Amino acid sequence: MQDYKQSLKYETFSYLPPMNAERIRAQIKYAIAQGWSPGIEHVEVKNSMNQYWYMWKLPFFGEQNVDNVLAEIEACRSAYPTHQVKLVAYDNYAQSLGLAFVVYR
Amino acid sequence: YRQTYWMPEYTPLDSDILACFKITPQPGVDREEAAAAVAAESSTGTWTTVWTDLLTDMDYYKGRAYRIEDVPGDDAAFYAFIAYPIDLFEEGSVVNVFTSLVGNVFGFKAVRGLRLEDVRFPLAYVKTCGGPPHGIQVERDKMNKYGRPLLGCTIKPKLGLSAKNYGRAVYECLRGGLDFTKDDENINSQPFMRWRDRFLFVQDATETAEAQTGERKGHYLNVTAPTPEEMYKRAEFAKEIGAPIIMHDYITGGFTANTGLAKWCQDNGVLLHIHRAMHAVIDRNPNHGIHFRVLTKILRLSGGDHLHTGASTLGWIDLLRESFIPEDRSRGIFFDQDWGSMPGVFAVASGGIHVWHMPALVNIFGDDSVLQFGGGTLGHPWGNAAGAAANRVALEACVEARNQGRDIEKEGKEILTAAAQHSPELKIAMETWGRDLARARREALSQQGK
Amino acid sequence: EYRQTYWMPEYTPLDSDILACFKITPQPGVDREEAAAAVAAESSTGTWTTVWTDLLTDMDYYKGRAYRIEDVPGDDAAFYAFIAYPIDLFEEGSVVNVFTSLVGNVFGFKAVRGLRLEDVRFPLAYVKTCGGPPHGIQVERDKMNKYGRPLLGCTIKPKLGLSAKNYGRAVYECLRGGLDFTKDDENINSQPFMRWRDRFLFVQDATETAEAQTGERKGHYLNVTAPTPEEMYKRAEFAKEIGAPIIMHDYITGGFTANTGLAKWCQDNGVLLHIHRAMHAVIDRNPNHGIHFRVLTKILRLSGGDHLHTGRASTLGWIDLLRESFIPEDRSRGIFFDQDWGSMPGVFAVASGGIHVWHMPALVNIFGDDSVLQFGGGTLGHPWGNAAGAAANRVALEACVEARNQGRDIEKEGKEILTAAAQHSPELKIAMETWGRDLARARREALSQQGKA
Amino acid sequence: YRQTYWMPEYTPLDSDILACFKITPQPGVDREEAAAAVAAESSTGTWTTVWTDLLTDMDYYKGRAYRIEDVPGDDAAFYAFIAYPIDLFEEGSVVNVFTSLVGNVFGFKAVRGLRLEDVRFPLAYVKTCGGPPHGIQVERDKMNKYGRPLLGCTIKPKLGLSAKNYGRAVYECLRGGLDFTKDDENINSQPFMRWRDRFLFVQDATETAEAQTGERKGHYLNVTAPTPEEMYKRAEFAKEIGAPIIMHDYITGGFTANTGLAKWCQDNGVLLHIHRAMHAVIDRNPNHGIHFRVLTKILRLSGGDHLHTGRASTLGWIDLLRESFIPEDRSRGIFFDQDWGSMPGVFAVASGGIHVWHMPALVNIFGDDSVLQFGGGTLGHPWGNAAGAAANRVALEACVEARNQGRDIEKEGKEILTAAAQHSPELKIAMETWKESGRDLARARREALSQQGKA
Amino acid sequence: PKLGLSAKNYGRAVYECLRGGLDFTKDDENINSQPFMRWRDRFLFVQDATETAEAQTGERKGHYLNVTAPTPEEMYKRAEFAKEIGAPIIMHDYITGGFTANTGLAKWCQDNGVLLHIHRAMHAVIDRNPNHGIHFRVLTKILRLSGGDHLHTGGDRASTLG
Repeated sequence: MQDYKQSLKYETFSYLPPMNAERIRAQIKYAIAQGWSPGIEHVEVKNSMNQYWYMWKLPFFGEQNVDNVLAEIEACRSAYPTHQVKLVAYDNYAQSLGLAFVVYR
Repeated sequence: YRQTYWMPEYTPLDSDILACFKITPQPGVDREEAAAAVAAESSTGTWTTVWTDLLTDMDYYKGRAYRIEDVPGDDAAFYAFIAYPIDLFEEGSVVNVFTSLVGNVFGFKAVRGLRLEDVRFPLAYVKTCGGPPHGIQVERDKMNKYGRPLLGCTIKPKLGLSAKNYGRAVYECLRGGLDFTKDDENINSQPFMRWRDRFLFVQDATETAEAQTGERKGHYLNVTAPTPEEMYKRAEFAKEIGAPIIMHDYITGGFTANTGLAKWCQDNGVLLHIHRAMHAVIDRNPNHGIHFRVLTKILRLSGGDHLHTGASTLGWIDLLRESFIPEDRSRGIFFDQDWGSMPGVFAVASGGIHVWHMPALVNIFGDDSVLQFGGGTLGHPWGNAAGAAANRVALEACVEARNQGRDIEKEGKEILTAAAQHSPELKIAMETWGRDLARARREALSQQGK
Repeated sequence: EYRQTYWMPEYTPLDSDILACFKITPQPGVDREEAAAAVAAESSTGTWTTVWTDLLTDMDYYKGRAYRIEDVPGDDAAFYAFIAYPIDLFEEGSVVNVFTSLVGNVFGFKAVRGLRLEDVRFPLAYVKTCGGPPHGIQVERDKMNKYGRPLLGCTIKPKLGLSAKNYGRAVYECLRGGLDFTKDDENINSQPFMRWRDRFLFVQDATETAEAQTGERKGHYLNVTAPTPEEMYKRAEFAKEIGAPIIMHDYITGGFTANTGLAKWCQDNGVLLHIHRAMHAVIDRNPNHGIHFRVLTKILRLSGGDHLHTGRASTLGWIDLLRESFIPEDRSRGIFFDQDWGSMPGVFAVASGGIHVWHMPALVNIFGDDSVLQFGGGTLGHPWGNAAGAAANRVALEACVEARNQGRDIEKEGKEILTAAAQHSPELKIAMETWGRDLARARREALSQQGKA
Repeated sequence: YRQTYWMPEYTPLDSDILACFKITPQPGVDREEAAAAVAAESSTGTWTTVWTDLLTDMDYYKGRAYRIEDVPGDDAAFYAFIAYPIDLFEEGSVVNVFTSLVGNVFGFKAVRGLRLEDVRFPLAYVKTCGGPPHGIQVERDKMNKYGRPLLGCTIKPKLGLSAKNYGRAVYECLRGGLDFTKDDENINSQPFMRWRDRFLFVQDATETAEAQTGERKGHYLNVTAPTPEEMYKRAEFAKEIGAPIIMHDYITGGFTANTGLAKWCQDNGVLLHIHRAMHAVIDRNPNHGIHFRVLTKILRLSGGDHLHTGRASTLGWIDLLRESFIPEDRSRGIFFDQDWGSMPGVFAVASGGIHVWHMPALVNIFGDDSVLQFGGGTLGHPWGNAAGAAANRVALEACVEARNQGRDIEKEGKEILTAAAQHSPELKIAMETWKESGRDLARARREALSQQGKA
Repeated sequence: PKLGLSAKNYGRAVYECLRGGLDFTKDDENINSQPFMRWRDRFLFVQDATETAEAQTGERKGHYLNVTAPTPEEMYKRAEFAKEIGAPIIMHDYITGGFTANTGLAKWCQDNGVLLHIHRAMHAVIDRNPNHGIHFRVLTKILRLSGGDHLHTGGDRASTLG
């Protein structure tokens, strides 16, 4: 038997190894392909359970350039290097997030 | 019967309830007398006419058999389509619609077997029912969970566990990465585990595991009870102690009780997981009974936020989850079902699934589902937390694959083995064992109406 | 595999155990001991698996276990499994939990072709935890002041389309004619054409007017079946607020939780409770897959009602189950365990469904005094009105009872008795033109002198 | 009386309530007729058979004497065994069972003395009563306490102490190592210490000692009251303020009140400590009255989480209080098998003039599932309530560590305590201060019935 | 948009507004309890937004939660829940809800320390034609007596200042 090692988590994909730049990209490509509008959020580590993170800029509506998003993710991580950073994909039909996940813990 | 109740030229009204009955008649019966008999026996109860009938508009107050179809196969069975004016029923009462359709006709001597396949609930009647207390999208917002199916574990043994030992198994599961744990259908308030003590320790387990994972955690505390007063008392105590979700056995506890619990849940912001205990008594015999898709529509009107849903299968999952479900005989869906804005219900998969089923389950059910692992979690050789992590890793890697474009069911073993190179818990675990249609309709209607 | 843990042919049931009898039709590959064992596990501790959490508990106490197998007379495909459950597996006073536990999982078991719950043995120690009938036969008779005959009812038709006041007019005419009760149909709740509060006012008005004009207590089964417990109780309270003696509930379609609660409310408030078995044929018709009505009979007695509709051999089997204090085993009638009720009272058997004056001799001869005889068209369909049909039935019931009391064979002598009464009754004469306890008492005597012996 | 109420061939049914009366008859009466009289006087009490009897089933609705035995070592007295059908009583009412059995017959002039020794409550009647609000195992889980008897102190003087000073004694005790402190049975709401003020300061003390020790603390706040409304008001305030445990005097407050309070304790998660004040009025005289083991059973059914249990008879009623099944055993005054089923058991409480030197015999007689309550044995310590509490707590643990090691802790008493003082100055000073299977049977039978059933 | 926002997306706009520097946000007069945003869900996520922006600005924040409702039972239920969750201010459409509901709501609000923002929805059906109806200064006096802590007041300047 091996002993399970407990640590904090951050919802979807956080039981997987972190994401480089390539695996992030396939997630933004999925979202744009589902018609969802990508958005970027950040908040201090101790507040990641908050319902409302700080919004970086606005959602990228109608945006179809993965590299445009990827760069803004990088731009947010530079503005707040200690904050967590999250990627969300707004679904307008369901009034839900088709996807969300943390890119920098 | 046929004189009054067989109305082949009648085109149903958008406000009528419609029922599709699969009739298996005795050898010497004409199909139209049987269809008219089932319309009459499920609406007026009789074929005759006594003097009190003539005090009423007999032409309006009756069910109409308005079409008969063949069954591919059983040449001794036919589909009978029946219309019921919306005015035969009390509003806001699945109990009264249900009683009226199935309370009497199923003992009809003149058929060898009667099977209720589907029921068209008109949008004018849907709007009188309370519906899900929250529904898929509100629940994801409350629990802050997007992008994946949710994970759950039914605690076992159903029997013999103290409240505190029971809480232990809950804690070890929730801290492992599962979103929910679940009281069993039969767990109510037994001598070995009184409900108040269980609720307290489960909630302790839930808050300890939540604080150690930073993910919101739930456990479906079963409030199925001997009386409505006990049911409500148990639901109230879960709210008082902070529990986010409760459970009810909607068929065995009953439709009157469940409709009431659903409305209390919406009034109180408590999520409501529904168990379909005993559905199989009713829905398994293909020649006599009520099909589980009827039971599925009943529950969405009555009220649930989750529902256990086990071709036909993917039909009733759409019915449970989407805003509009078009008729599709290849899935046993005999009528268009419009739900309007009434929210959809999480589809719950359970029964003997483990990590190897993960790629298919993500593939079949999609994101808006709860996947409940009984022994698939507890039975892990390294304990409950390790098996929860294994199931959570498998689920998340199957979802990352699907998003990346891969055929998860065919590349299943490959997806799993690759992610197990980063998770010992997963690798050892392997060794041990509709929407687009509904939205296409909304856009089309938004532009030109009819 | 289940056999090793759940098949215990050496077990003799404790007297405190819940026993069940399933008719199992196994799939062709599976042998009887393993089918019985799976049924027993899937209806108690729903797995064959041993996980670590099980070792935290006494797995030997906390299980159902199959303890006997039997052939089914004249059916090789099927067999009986008799299964015992420790009283501790169930919440007390909760037929909802014993029901769920017994029938809420096992019926989907794919290794069986057909599963049918035939009988359930409720031990005296569990019966004493349930409320039972709010009154029962003898108390209801006292409250209503009716002895020496079956009670008489009529169900108002049409079930649809009548306003509250028009409905009360058919009720008034029936009651003033000599019927003890009238009846809301199962589907009568609160539909747009007859809102429930209006129906209750006019029915009660008809009830008081007919009682004044006859000098005999009258009632009408007011249906409180409702979308929610709140609506159910509100309707029940109003029927008490206005003075109605009896209400009515659809215990299966409203549900076991609501019904137990209603029965409790009734006993606390002095209102009789007439029980309708709507939907039951969905469950108990198919003799290979479902729950036999005699099981549904026992759950109602425990949940609570003062009347239950009961509908050859099995039928009077479950009537005895419904009314008598003790019912011994009898496979000729489908009774697979002795059922001891103790002091929990019996419930009126209600006969309905396409019956008229001519069925009276057989009905009195079969159901006896402690029954209600419900007449649909058999009262509404009379050619002089409801009052005359009510009178015709009342006269023909009473003639059969006087004839029975006198030693006659009312079934063999049916035509003569009704004709001889037809002479003094124009209503009955034209209506003729248009259309067990000994055992329970013996066992109580013997147990009084000898006790356990 | 004899011809209708003496039934020597009747075998009791399992649903029957059984009683054992020790009868000391007057010189000129035979044993048959006296048994039949006690049965009649405790069930139908008929002095003249009248016409209304003939409206009923007289053979069923009556107590019946069915056996008589000698009292070993007493030729003047005999045992009468009586069966009562379960229908004679209201379900879930020890009030009704008690009143029926003992409400009329003890005044029977034709007997010199009458003593109710034991009552067989059949399972089918046990299932109608609420039982302990929690019971030993639930309570241990709620208080997170395992592997040792629990330890309490009863605050003295019973009289004269302000609410705040009373909380001070409580605080000093709890912080030194006791789990529980206790209101005296007389402490209700007197002028010198109103109950609301007592509850507030005790809770303050409870929380302060709990924070300073890291172990859950409790204090049995006595809610014995003039009226049910006052009783329930006091219980509600203890819950409101966070108090884990309350106390009732179930005999003097009475069974109706106690039964309702136990129902309320289960519904509200409050533990319930039961004091047996007045029992010696009823149960001391071996010839006339009600034996304490009956009063033990009545309390388990009525409801309590602890019960004061105060030789062979003593060990007998502890079993009746704690275990799931207790076999007949005349040597320990147990006259019938008593099956409790799943009805939980109750902590037995030992109090009354005990100090550290009793600790080995107490751990050994009572075992783990017991509370050891020290009155003056904690407060009388020359260093205060905290040191006295610590001494008792060290002595308790060392006796438990000795016994778990296999030692004959009662024989090796003065040695285990002496090796313990070598690390606790507080236990040493206290030693110069003052001078000097029931479980296994119950398990054996549940396993037996689990494999074989009726066998 | 007044229409089509879920409770949570609605709260997001409130949070981003409040943290900007605004003291209050506001339900629209048409926002009651519509199917795309049930009132209880809205109140919870608004109050979350409110507290989160308040904590990040160190300035007291409010959102006029709209308790306009089909019956006075519903109005009072929604008002109490706002107090129950801590919201400092609610909102009522005094003319379309009505003066009986509003005077009662004003009285409840004073008994409970909850501020009351008033919306003059429908006033122009009544007060626009200069030859028939009721001038708005009349509706202004009514509201003050009925009760409100805020009222929407805007014309030709002279009357408006009046």
